[PDB]
Amino acid sequence: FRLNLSVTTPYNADFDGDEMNLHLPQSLETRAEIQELAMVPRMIVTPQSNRPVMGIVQDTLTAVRKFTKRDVFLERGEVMNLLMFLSTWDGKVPQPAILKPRPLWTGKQIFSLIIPGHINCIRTHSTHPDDEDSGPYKHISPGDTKVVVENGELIMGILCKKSLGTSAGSLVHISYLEMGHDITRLFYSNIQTVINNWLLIEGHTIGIGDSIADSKTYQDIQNTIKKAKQDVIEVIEKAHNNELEPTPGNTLRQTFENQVNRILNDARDKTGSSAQKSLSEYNNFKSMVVSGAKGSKINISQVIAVVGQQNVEGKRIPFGFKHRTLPHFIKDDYGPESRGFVENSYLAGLTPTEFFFHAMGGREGLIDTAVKTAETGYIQRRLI
Amino acid sequence: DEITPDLWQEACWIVISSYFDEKGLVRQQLDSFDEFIQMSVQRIVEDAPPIDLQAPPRYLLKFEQIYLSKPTHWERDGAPSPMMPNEARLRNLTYSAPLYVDITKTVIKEGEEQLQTQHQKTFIGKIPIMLRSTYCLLNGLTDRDLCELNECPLDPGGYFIINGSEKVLIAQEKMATNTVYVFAKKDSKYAYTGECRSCLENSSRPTSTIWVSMLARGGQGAKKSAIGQRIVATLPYIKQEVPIIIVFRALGFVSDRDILEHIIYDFEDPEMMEMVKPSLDEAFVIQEQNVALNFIGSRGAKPGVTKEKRIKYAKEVLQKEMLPHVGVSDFCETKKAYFLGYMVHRLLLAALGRRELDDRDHYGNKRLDLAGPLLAFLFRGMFKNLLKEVRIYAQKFIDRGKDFNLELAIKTRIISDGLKYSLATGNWGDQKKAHQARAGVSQVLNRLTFASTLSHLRRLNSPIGRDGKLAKPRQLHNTLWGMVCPAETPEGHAVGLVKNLALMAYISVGSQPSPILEFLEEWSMENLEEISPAAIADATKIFVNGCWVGIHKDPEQLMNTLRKLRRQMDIIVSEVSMIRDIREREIRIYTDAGRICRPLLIVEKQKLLLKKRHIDQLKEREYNNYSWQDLVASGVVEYIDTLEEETVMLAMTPDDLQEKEVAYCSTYTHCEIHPSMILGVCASIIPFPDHNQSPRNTYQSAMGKQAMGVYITNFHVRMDTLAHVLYYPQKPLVTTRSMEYLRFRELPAGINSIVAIASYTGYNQEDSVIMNRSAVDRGFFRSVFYRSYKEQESKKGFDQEEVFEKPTRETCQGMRHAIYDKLDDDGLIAPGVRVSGDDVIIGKTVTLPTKRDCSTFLRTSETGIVDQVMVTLNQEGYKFCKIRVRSVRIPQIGDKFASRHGQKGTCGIQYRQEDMPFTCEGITPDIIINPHAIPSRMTIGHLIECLQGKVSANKGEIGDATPFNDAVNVQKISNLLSDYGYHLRGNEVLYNGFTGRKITSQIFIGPTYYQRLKHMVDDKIHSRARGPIQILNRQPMEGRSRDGGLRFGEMERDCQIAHGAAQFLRERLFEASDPYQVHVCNLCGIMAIANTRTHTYECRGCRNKTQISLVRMPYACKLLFQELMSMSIAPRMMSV
Amino acid sequence: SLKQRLKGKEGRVRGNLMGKRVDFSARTVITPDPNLSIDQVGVPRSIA
Amino acid sequence: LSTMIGKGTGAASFDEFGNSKYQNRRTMSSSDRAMMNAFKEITTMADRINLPRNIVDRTNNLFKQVYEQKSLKGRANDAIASACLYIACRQEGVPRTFKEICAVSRISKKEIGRCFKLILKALETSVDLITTGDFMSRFCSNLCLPKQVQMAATHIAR
Amino acid sequence: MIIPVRCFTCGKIVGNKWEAYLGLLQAEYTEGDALDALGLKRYCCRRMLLAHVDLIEKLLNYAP
Amino acid sequence: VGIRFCQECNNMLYPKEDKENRILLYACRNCDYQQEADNSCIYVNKITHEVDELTQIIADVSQDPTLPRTEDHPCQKCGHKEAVFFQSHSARAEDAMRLYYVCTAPHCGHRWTE
Amino acid sequence: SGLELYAEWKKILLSPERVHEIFKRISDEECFVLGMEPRYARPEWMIVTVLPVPPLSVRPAVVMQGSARNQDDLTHKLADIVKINNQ
DNA sequence: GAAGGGGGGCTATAAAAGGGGGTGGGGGCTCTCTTCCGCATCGC
Ligand SMILES: [Mg+2]
Ligand SMILES: [Zn+2]
Ligand SMILES: [Zn+2]
Ligand SMILES: [Zn+2]
Ligand SMILES: [Zn+2]
Repeated sequence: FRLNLSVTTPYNADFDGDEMNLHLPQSLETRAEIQELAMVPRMIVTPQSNRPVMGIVQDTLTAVRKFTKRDVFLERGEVMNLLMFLSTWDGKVPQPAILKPRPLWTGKQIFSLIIPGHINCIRTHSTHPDDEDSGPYKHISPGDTKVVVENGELIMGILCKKSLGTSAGSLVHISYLEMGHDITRLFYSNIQTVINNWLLIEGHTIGIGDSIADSKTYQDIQNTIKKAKQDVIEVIEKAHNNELEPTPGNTLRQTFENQVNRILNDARDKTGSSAQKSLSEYNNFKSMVVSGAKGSKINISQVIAVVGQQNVEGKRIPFGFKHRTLPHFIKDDYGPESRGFVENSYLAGLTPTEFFFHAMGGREGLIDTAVKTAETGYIQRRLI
Repeated sequence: DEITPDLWQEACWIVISSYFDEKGLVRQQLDSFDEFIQMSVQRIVEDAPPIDLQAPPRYLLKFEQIYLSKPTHWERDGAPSPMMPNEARLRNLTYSAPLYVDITKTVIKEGEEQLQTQHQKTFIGKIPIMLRSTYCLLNGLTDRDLCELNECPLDPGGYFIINGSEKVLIAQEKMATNTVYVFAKKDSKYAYTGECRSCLENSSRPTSTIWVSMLARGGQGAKKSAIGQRIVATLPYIKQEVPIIIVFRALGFVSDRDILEHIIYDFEDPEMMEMVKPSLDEAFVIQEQNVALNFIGSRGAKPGVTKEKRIKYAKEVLQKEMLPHVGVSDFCETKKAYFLGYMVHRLLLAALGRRELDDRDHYGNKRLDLAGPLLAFLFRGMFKNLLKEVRIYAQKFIDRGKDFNLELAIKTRIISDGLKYSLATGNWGDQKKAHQARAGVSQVLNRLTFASTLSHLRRLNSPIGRDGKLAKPRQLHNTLWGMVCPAETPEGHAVGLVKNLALMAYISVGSQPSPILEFLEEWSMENLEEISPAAIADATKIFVNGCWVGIHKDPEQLMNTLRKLRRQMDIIVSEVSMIRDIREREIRIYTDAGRICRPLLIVEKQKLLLKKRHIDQLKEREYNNYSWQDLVASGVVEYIDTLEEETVMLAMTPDDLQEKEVAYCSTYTHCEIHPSMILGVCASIIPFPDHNQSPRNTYQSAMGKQAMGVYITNFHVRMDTLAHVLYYPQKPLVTTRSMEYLRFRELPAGINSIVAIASYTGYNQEDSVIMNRSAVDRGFFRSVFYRSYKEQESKKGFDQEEVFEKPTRETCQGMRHAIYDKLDDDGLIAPGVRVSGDDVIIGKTVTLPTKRDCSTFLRTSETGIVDQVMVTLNQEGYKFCKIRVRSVRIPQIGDKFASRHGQKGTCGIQYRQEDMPFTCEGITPDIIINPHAIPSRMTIGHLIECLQGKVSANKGEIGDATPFNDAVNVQKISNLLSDYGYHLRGNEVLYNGFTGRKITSQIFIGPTYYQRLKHMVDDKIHSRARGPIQILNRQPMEGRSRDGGLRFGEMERDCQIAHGAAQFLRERLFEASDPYQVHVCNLCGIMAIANTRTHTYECRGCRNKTQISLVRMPYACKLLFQELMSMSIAPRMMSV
Repeated sequence: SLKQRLKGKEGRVRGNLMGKRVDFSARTVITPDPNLSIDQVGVPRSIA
Repeated sequence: LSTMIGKGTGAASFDEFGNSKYQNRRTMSSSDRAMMNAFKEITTMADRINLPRNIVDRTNNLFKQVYEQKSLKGRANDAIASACLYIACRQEGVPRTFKEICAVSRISKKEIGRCFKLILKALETSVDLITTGDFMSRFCSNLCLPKQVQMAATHIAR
Repeated sequence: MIIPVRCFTCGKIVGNKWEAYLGLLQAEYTEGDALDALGLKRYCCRRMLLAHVDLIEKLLNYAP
Repeated sequence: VGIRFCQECNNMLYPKEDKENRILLYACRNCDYQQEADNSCIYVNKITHEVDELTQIIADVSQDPTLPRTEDHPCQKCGHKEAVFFQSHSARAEDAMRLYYVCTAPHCGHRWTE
Repeated sequence: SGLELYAEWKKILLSPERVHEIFKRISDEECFVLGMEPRYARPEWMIVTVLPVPPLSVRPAVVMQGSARNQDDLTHKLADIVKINNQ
């Protein structure tokens, strides 16, 4: 069974072996019911959260973000290829944004043809700075992070999950509220076909090069971790010397864990941000995160900076042995390494203790997934 | 001299190589079975009481010695012959060895004359034999000899062949016996509960559990609150809890000082004394041993008619049913008082907070029941039955005054069928008592891949039921390090419950504690019966297999002596655990089976006892006789169980942790041979597994079990129900050190693929894959699907028989629209004949009481060629035919493919070579995966393997992806790649195949090992359009193989209600499933009798036939109303 | 018994009335097709 | 066809004094009970000399006909079962000697031979005459003689 | 089981190079040198021989 | 606070008063034996139960290889530099992070808290 | 106590026929007060006097492994009921 | 004293006679709701 990529989200479907069922209505009366009530275009906006249930996904979402960048220019031949994949195209080639020295169409120009009707939408790109709205360039965005669709044309802004995903106020949401399901149906397919074929030119990959960082970034990450180790050691000394005053409402043990977890959480955040800054505009990890197609800033930090603290039942790795987590540690070892803080990134690789503690943390997610499927299923049935 | 860090990596893998050269990978299976045959079977027969007959002449029978011959098969003519395992598989025989016993028969005729006759080697049944065990025919055969027998030398054995089915006993995980465990139940009425599961030595009559519990303080009262919490004991065979002090009185300790001396070893401690005061007051009424015994007897299993019977019964329970492991004799009351006091003492420490509560998830507190202990448990029951019927048979003859024939008294079916049935079905115990029989112990060995076969032989089953849900048993406990793979575990209801042994983990087979006890007595250990209770406080208790043997005043010297003996292998065998709890002043020694242990390098004075001379001797492992066992004899490596690991200070590596550095630990006792040994068989094939997110490692361990390859070298001779063989398996370009011992090179399950991580045409999105059509045209991931059909013709009944023949449409009653032309005259299709769906491969006709058709129809989807047609006699002597159909599976759209990092995906499209993107060299990727699969999954090991694979292919060297290896870094791999004229990060400039234009982004491309998974779309595609219906519900059948319909369940029903599609909902649930019509009486809503032929409708009960209404309802609704009517309910359908 | 037949997920009511197996249904693996509309499904000829 | 009551679980299942109030009752017919015991005896004898299940099935069918025909009602069931086992071996082409059948049976050779004659009369059936080659494979295999010696013995007797 | 006739990626013939490849390794050649001697320059073709497992040799041990 | 058993039948002795003498006495239930009471305290209940953990520590813990050892806390008795430190890890304390030191010198099981 | 009713005042086994006789004498008006419609549910009908035997379709025998019918669990149970009541 | 030899009993076949004995076949894991008991309270 072959499916459009957009309907994968409403179905919660993937293509790693998922099987879907087909039911063929056997009469006109039931055939008309499905046609007039249950067709995918009529299902675009869900009443659960008054927003679209399907949007633009992995390749098209990552590519449309690249496509609508300010500096994307298309030659005459490239543009004519894309318009072949625009079913709603009127057949009129728009005047290029640049006429001399060479005729060049921008990506926004071509996307404007995809946008149906004359809808008007205001969105912000994921990387829109907060202080730009208060600055002197509110309506002329230096970063192209302000999305304005006016009269059905994308006049500025980079499109991403925020303006094309399954969120209220999305450009896809406006198309449904304004143009209806049939025109919105074509809007979905036209985005995919046009930008999928442009991605054949621009391309998109992910490799080792996107997991590396500058030696300066590695030193900053190493220094941040080294400082975090000393900070946890200092707190341990205070607790050992009875110099730690319990925070009101918490026991001494709870106070110590809060301080240690706060130190290590901040170190993970500081190392993560340090890794993110080092990433270039060409970085493919960042490309799929800014577009919202896949991954998050935490994934990037884990791959580059540090995996971080491993937790079991919301606590650091417990003393499964007698007062120690593993036979490789001394007893009463409350340092970050003993209790499951992974100071390495995935690229660097985990040490044997980190690998095992990381396996302990991963097992919790697997147990939850098995539990969540049945625990929530019973709730759904009883509610119905 | 000493191993320098520059040579440690080679040195440590020489050690690991020698371990696997000796032990193999199914050693736990084979060693456990060898112990059961060599020792347990003889012990069970010896331990059996002599059979005494008296009804006058007196006959005695004693079973002296056990003999076992080679696995033998008897032809229908009665000629014995050795049974080869391959013959057992083909002819569906059970691989069993005849069992013989020497029986001595002495008769006393009251004439002061004794006649003694011995029946040497009396046949008493057949024992299934584990393959490649000491008693298997393949034992001691060279690899050349195995090939001559059509046996794969790489086949590890460790499984049984029952009715031709390869059966593997899964290690059953259970809480350790004879050990006192204190647990706290939040909800229960007891604040704390100290249990002990006591079992006899050699695992006699099953374990007897005793609970010592402290009542919770929840109860509010002036008397209850003032006294505190009282301790009660839950003895076996007693309905109600018995106060603890009463049990001590029944043992023979009346005075409070005497009882407290067994519970409290230091009266100077007042806190513990106050804890037992409420218990003393509870039993203040009982002040005599006989009164206490009567009190316990009053609650006995059966009511006591008189006091004398009650006292006798109570003494019986305490003597043997209570703490049997402590003692089962009449003089063991003092020993049981001390142990019972220790249980109370342990409970008090838990209540006082002085000792931490025991952890059920700790594997020190766990035992794994392997084939031996499993088989021994069955054999004890069967042998008792054998003697029970021997007594019953001999009783009849001796009663009549005639002597009895000993051979005719023995029923050989008892042991032969009892052993066979338990292994055949997996229901553990008795067929009659299947209600309490443990299920899933025996499983058909998985032969999908060699790695899957190895994994199934090292599987561990948790005691917790799969249906039950509880996170804690499913969690990855700290104590699984080095013992259980932290990654290999199934996904779903069995997460964390089914486990796999770590690579070097070993399960103790068990040994007698007699040599240890004798040495302890010789050493300065004071016996428990000779000391005064006051001396226990300062001394350390000595436990051997959970039995408190005595006390010692110099624990440090004793432990050093014990450790020295075990390292020298003088009196203590290697698998014996010696644990000293310094804080608790206890030394625990364990010798029983089921303890999980792993070999560790011994460290003395921050120095490995392993030196360069050991490595040099191992390097010449052959033509030198130096092996792994010499390392254990030399005392440089020893086995450590989970309990002993708590007391071990262990160094991950010698190169770093032993060396002088910032002072962290200057007292190291042991060292890992290599940290990569924490992984099991399936996780050991993941390259760079320490660069992946942990769930990805778990997913690959599952996927690797489903990867096609060559599951066994002799697959051609085998006729398995399903078998997948890859045309061109390759060994991975990027391998792990551990893979050398999994024989993965010899039986690979994948191909090295040029993989580009690119967004090409949108056909690889959402975990989908683009495959190169031209590469597939060249045999890339081509595989064979072998399916075997077995049919047996059996004659059973007065005139009913089944035969192989071509059923003529006129002669035979039953018939189908299939094609019967392919069948030969003998009713069997011939090899080399193309067969499609709805084709008959076996022509079977059963005589009608003319004859019905039971012919075997080829699977509808299947379209192959008959490969082999084997005909023989099965175990029952009936003519037996197996037909293998061969179908070639070219990778299609929808076939699953995975890397070794949890990145599975179906093929979304196949492009030809010209359509694929190419490098400047003309290289096109065999596979294109979406970049969006990497970021969220964080399978960085996939990217490193691709980079390392590129270097390996260019350099010509198989890359090393062993997890915790500082010698390999991404920067190092990148620098190597630069030397071959490639971008150091594995990117290449690719050209669009459709236009030839350079792609703006450079594509990460390189060799990656992928594996074709068993799941092929053509085996899953299923369509239903008015098929057959089932008899009970008259609804579409179930299953793809039965042309069943898809279920339209409650959730789909609920979904269509929200849609408001009432008519479509009616189609699915009424019109498309089971449309039915009934006639209902109008006066009463009951279904009326309708005769459409006569057009007469009557309602028997209303005496009316004019007003009957036709009602259209689902057949299942009719069945419901009729079923409700069977319960006297009257569902009356009213049309008004 | 009769009671066992009616109760539970696989019982008569929930297993055969609230939900049941149906004719004219098909099942197979799903693969991407960016060239189909969101409201289209690509179907094998064998199922059709 | 019948159902057996299972073991009690709660206190309601047990009588006022221990013993379970719901106890299994012997509802098997005398004819079926005797026939069931004969089949058990037939399988016990067959396992002693390792006879295949197909010969046992033939023996069970033979006993049912003789048991129903009731010409041997005066003879012990074990003797009929032993004689039926002997006949089944002959019918299958793998005869056992009367002594070999007697070794696995409490019934003597004379009584087996007598029941054997009656069963043939009752069933109106016959058994092909035994030849020297019908025993060579079992006798030589039990004596541990090579195939060449077995072939020589088979030729010499024939 | 047996050396593939063609390289899966480019279609170069590699089924006439397994015996030569084995002989070169017998002549103390390194795997990289032996592959170079056979003319397998693209790492797709080097992958074919460098990662091949000749199981047909094991299968010939079993009697037909 | 102390516990006594009668010298006659070695059973638990419980407190009792005599009105004639108005002096605390310990009387055995099943024995009728009586004894003069010298403690005068029937029992003491320690809600805080700040029991000195040093008493609970065993000097043998210095032989544990898994306990950390510090040379910066010399033994106060013998002056040995090396000492082994650990936490109480005892329930009912409601708070425990302080270290308890034990001298590693053999025959000197000195224990202290910093 | 299980499937048996005991009436204690002393203590006797309350037989189903005894309960049947008691229920037979309850008036229709009294039955209505007890929340039982007399025409659709009488208290005495709750006592099994005649046992309904399900149709064959409710308890069908399934054919598997030759022409040997395997009877339904209900059919097996009905055999016990028919035997005991006959006895 | 091991081994071959000789003599005699056993096996089946029919048949009659009469009675004892052998054989086979009947019969006397978590959460929620309901029920029972002890207590303190008033009432008369
Ligand atoms: Mg999926
Ligand atoms: Zn009616
Ligand atoms: Zn090539
Ligand atoms: Zn006393
Ligand atoms: Zn000191």
